[PDB]
Amino acid sequence: RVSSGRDLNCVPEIADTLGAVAKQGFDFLCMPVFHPRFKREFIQEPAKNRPGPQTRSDLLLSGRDWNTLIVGKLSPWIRPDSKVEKIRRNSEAAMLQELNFGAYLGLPAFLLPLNQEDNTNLARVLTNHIHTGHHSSMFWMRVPLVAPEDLRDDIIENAPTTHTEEYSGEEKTWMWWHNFRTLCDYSKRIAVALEIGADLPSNHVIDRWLGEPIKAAILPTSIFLTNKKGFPVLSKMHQRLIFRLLKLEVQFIITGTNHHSEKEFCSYLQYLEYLSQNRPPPNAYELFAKGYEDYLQSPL
Amino acid sequence: QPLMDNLESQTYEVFEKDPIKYSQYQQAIYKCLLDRVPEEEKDTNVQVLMVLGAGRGPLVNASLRAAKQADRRIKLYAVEKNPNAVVTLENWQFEEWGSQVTVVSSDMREWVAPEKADIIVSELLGSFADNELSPECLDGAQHFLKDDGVSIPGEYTSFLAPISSSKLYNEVRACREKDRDPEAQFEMPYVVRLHNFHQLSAPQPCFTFSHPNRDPMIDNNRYCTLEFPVEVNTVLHGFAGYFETVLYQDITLSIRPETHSPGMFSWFPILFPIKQPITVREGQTICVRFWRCSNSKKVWYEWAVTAPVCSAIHNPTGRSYTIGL
Amino acid sequence: QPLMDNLESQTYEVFEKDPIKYSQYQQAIYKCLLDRVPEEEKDTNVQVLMVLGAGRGPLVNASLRAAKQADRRIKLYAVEKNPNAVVTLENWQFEEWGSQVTVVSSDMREWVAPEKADIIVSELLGSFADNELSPECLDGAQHFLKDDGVSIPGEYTSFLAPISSSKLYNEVRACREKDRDPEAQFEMPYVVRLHNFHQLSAPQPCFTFSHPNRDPMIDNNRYCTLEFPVEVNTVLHGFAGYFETVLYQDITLSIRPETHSPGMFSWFPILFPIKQPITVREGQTICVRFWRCSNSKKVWYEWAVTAPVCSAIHNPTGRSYTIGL
Amino acid sequence: PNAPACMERQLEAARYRSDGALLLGASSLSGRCWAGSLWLFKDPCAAPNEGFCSAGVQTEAGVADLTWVGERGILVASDSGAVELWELDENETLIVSKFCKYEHDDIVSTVSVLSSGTQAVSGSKDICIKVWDLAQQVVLSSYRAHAAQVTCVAASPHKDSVFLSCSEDNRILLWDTRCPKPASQIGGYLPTSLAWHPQQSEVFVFGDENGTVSLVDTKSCVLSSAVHSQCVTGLVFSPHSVPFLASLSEDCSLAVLDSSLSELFRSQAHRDFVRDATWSPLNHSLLTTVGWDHQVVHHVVPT
Ligand SMILES: Nc1ncnc2c1ccn2[C@@H]1O[C@H]([C@H](O)c2ccccc2)[C@@H](O)[C@H]1O
Ligand SMILES: Nc1ncnc2c1ccn2[C@@H]1O[C@H]([C@H](O)c2ccccc2)[C@@H](O)[C@H]1O
Repeated sequence: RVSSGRDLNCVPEIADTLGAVAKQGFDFLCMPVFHPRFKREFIQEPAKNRPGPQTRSDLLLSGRDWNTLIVGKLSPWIRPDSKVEKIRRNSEAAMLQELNFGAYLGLPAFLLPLNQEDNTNLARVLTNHIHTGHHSSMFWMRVPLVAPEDLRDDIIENAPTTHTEEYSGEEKTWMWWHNFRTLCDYSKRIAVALEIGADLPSNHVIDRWLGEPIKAAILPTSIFLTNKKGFPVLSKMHQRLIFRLLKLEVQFIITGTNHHSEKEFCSYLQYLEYLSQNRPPPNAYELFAKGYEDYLQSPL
Repeated sequence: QPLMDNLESQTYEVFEKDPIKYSQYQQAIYKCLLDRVPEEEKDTNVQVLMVLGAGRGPLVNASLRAAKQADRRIKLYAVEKNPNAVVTLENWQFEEWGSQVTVVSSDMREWVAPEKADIIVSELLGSFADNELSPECLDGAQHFLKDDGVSIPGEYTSFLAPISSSKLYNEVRACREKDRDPEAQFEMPYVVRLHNFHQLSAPQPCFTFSHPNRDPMIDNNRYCTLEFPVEVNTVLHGFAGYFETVLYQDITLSIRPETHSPGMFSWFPILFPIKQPITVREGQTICVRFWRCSNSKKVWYEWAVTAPVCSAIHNPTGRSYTIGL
Repeated sequence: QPLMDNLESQTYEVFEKDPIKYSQYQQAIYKCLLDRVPEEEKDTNVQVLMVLGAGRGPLVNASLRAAKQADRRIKLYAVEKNPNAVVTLENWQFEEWGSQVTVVSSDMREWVAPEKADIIVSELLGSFADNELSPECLDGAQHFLKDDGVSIPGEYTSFLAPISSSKLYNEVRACREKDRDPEAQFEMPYVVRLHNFHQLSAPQPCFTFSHPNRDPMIDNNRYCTLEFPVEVNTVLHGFAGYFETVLYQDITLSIRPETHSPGMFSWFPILFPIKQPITVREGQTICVRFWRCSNSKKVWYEWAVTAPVCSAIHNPTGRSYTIGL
Repeated sequence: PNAPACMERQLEAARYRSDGALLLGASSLSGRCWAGSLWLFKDPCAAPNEGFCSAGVQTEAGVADLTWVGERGILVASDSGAVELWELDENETLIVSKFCKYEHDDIVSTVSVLSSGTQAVSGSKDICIKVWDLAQQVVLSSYRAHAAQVTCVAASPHKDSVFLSCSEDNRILLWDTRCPKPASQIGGYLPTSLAWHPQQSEVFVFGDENGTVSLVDTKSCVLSSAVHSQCVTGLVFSPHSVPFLASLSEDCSLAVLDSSLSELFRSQAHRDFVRDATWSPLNHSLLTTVGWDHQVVHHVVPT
C-alpha cells in the first residue's frame, strides 16, 4: 500500500546496499551518485587534472534497477549560491556534471536541497539542465517544514533562540520553495520532498504546504518515539500529518541511523505500514472519485 | 545525434546488443593488422590503434580480441567526448584493460595526440551514413593518422528509394507542434521501422565519403540528382534512406534491404517526407535532388522533387532541421 | 550583431556620422603613441597598429591622423571579416592609403598575423558594452598583441537601471510573432530611444571586461546581483542598459545618462523587459540578477527579479535570444 | 603483513605518535568500492608502500578524519555516521575494532580527543556535536547548536571541558561544558579549520573557505593573511617552544607560517588536495603531508 524509500549518504558497495535495503522492505534507495566527500576541481591545475574514474560504473546495476530503484542525491559540497566566486563556479560545473550523470543513468528522480533563502543560482543551473535534452526525470527539492536555524537547541549563551511568535517568520521555508519554483517557472518536473522534524510547527506553517506538489515526505529516525515494548512509534500530531500525506499518495523516505538499536531497522517501515492499514476507510465519494483527483474535465 | 548530445547508458546498451557488428569490426582490424605487420616483425612492431568515439568500450574489446587472434602487438587509445561514458571506460581501464589502453576524455577534433596512429577505428554512422557527422569528426582527427595509416571504416555510401505510404504521410502530419512552423515536421528526417509502405524504385546511391580524405579542404557539402524509374501507378510520400560501409576490403556492413548485413537489427531506415503527396503514373520517372549543406556550426540536408512535378525545396538553410557540430 | 551578421553600407554610414567618437579614438591613439615612443626614437621606432574590425576605414584614418599629430611612425593592418566592407577598404587602400595600410579580410580570431602588434584598436561595443561579443573577439586576437602591448579600448563596463513604462511594456507585448513561444518578446533585449518612462533608481555597474585579459582561460561568463533603492510607489517593467569605456587612460566614451559623452548620438539605451509587471512600494528595494552565459556557439543573457517579488528566470539557455559567435 | 593488499588512493590523515611511528587514514572516494583503511608505519619513509607497513586494516566505510587515543588507540570519523575506536594489539601487528557506534545521522566529518584522553568530541553533516565517553563506549551529551554542517571540532590542549567548533552556518563556537548554555559565539567567509595555540591557553587560529588564516584571542582586531587561493583544509602547530604553523589547502599547497603569520616555507609537491600534516616528534624540523594524489611527502622546514 505505502511506497517507501531509504535515504543513505554512505554506500560502500552499491549491489550489497541495494539488496539489504530491498530485504528491509523498501521500494527504492536515495543515494549519492558521486562520493559525497569527493570534491572536484574544474578550473585550477593541478587538481583539475585528477585521473581515474570520477565515480562508480553504470554497469554495477541493470538499466531497470537504475530506472526504478535509485533516486540520485546532489553532493553536499555543491554550493551554487556561495559568496566565494571560485566555489560558485566549481559548484555550477559539478551540479551540471551530477545532473547529467543522473540523466545518463535514467534515474526516475534526483534530490536537491533548499537549505537557505537564496537559491537563485541553483535555480538557474537547474533551469538550464531542464532545457537540455531528455525531459522525463523529476527533481525533488528537499525542504524542511522548520529551518535548522529555527529548531537549534537554546545552548548558545550570547545568541538566545527567539521565544517571540513570528507568524510569517515561521513560514520562511515555504518562501524558499515558492521563490525557487517561481524562478524555474513552475516546471512540472520540480516537486517537494518535505522534511519532517522532531517537533511540528503551528498548523498555519503545515497548511502553508496545501496545494503544493509534494511527491515525498522525509522522516528522520530521530523524530520517532519509543513505546513500552521498545519499538519506534510517532506522536499523535505526527500521525495526523502522516494521514494527510497518505491522501496525497506521497512516497515516504526514512533517513538517519537506527536509533532503536535493540529493535532492528525495518521496524520504522513496519510502523508506517501499520498507520497506512489503520486509517479511515474511503467513503462512497472517495471510492467513486478514485482516479479523478485534480483531473480537469470540460463541463457537460 | 551522438555529437551534439550525450547518449544515455541504455542507448549504448542497445548498440552493444549487436554481436555481428563488432565481430565484423574485429575481422576488419584482424585483417588490417596482418597486412601491416609481417610475421617476422610480430614481437618488435607495436601498432598504434585509436578508437575514435569509444562509447562504453566495445570497439576497444574488439581491437584487443583482433590483436590476440592476429598474434600482433597493439597500443590502444580510447577517445570519447561523452564524460558519462568516460566513467564506464575508466572503470573498465582500471579493473580490466590496464596500461595497454589509454582513455582520452576529449573531442577527437580538439585532441592533441601524443603519438600518430597506424589505425583509427570508429562507429560514427547514422541510418543515412553521414547523418551523425562521421565525415566532419574523422576530418578533424585525420592529422594524427600516420601518412600510410588506415581508417576503419574506409568508406560509406548512403542510398535513397522513393516510397508510397499514406499511413506514414498521416503519421508525419500529426507531428505538428505549437510554437514552430506548422509544416516543419515535413522538413526533417525520421528513423522509422518502415512497415506499411511500397518501395517505388530500387535504392540508388546518394552520398559517398572516404577516409582518410586526400582532396585538400575536403568539402563535405554535396549535391546529388537521382532519377527513379516507376513501373506502377502510385502516390509519392517520401524517400527511404539506408547505407553501406566498407570497414576494410571485403568486410562490410549494410542496412540496404538487398545487401542487408546478417543479424544487424538495432538499425532502422531513415525517412525523408515531402509536404505534398505526388501522383506518379506508370512509366514516369521520379527525379529527386538532395543537398548536404553546412556552416561552421551545423550540417543539414535539403531536398526537392523535380519530376514528374516540382515540390518546394524542403528544409532550406536548415530552418526545420539541423545536425549540430 | 556585427559578428553573426554583415552590416549594410548605410549602417556603417550612420556609425561614421559621429565626429566626436573618432576624435576621442584619435586622442587615445595619439597619447598611447607618445607614451610608447620617446622623442629620441621618433624616426627609428615604427609602431605596429592593428585596427580589429575596420568596417569602412574610420579608425584606420583616425590612426593615421593620430600618428601625424604625434609625429610618430606607424605600420597599420586593417582587419575586417565583412567582405562587403573589405571592398570599401581595398578601394581606399589602392586610391589613398597605400603600402602603409595592409587590409586583411579575416575573422580576427582566425588570422595568422605575420607580426605582433604594439597597439590593437577596436570599436566592437554594443549599447550594453559586451553584447556585440567584443570580449570573445579580442580574446581570440590577444595572442598577436606584444607582451607590453596596449588594447584600445582598455576596459568597458555595462550599467543597469530599473524603469517604469506601461507604454514600453505594451510595445514589447505587441511583438508576439507566429511560430515561436508566445512570450519570447519579453525574453530579449531591444535597442530603444527610451522616452515615455521613469528611471526608478540610479544606474549601477553590471559587467566589466579588461583587455588584454591576463586571468588564464579568461571566463567571460558572469553573474551579478544588483540592489536598487526605490523612493517612489511605482510599477517595474524592465531594466535600461547603458555602458562606459576607457579608450586610454582618461579618454573615455559613455552613454550612461549622468556621464554621457558629448555629441555621441547614434547610441541608444538597451531595454531588458520582464514578462510580468512588478508593483514596487516607496522604500522597497528592487533586487535583479543578471547572468552572461555561453557555449562554443552562442552567448546570451539571463535575468531575474528576486525582490520585492520573484520573477521567472528570463531567457533560460538562450531559448528566446542568443548572440552568435 | 596480514593487512589489505592495496591502500585506497585518497590519503585523508597522517599523525605521528610519541615514538615517531606514522598512522595513515585513507578512503576510496571513487571506483566500485567506497571504503577506507588504517595503517601504521614504524618506518614513515616507506609510506604509503603496503608491503612495508607494520599494521593495516580495512574499515567498512571511508575515513573522513582520525586521531590517536594515547599510544595504541585510534579514533575514526566514518562516512557511515559511526565513530569508531580501533586498538593496536600488544604485538602492534594488528589493528582490532574496539567499538563502532552509529550515533550520527550523516557523515562524521571531524573528531578530537579531549585533554583527559578518556573523552572525545565528534562533529557531523547531521549538524550535531557529540561528547563521548571512550571507556563506556557511549555518548555523554548531544548538542544541536549549529544550523548547518559541522566543519571542524578541536579540543582544548589543557582544559578537558573546552573545545572549539565551526560550521557552514558561519559560526565559530567556544564550548565550556561546565556552563548551563555551553556554547558561546566568537566574533565574513565560512570558517573551515581550527587550531588551538599550544602555549597560549586562550589563543587559536582559524582558516576560511577563501584561503585566509586568522589569529584570534578569546578576550578580544584579529591578525590575518591571505595564505591560500582556496579553502584552508588544516592548521597544525609545530612541537617547538616557539611553534611554526603549517597550513594546507584545496589549492594543493602547504605553507609554513610564523607568529606574525608571515610565510617561511611553501611546497607545491602535491598534485591534488593536501589533507593532513604532522610534525615529527623525533626531528622537529620535519613535517609530513598526505594528499589525494597518494603522496606521503616528508618536508625539511627551515628553522
Ligand atoms: N567529435 C567526437 N569526438 C569524440 N567522441 C565523439 C565525437 C563524435 C561522437 N563521438 C562519440 O562517438 C560515439 C559513437 O557515436 C557511438 C554511438 C553509439 C554507440 C557507440 C558509439 C559516442 O559515444 C559519441 O559520444
Ligand atoms: N571576430 C571579428 N573579426 C573581424 N572583424 C570583426 C569581428 C567581429 C566584428 N568584426 C567587424 O567589426 C566591425 C565593428 O562591429 C563595426 C561596426 C559598425 C561600424 C564600424 C565597425 C564590423 O565591421 C564587423 O564586421
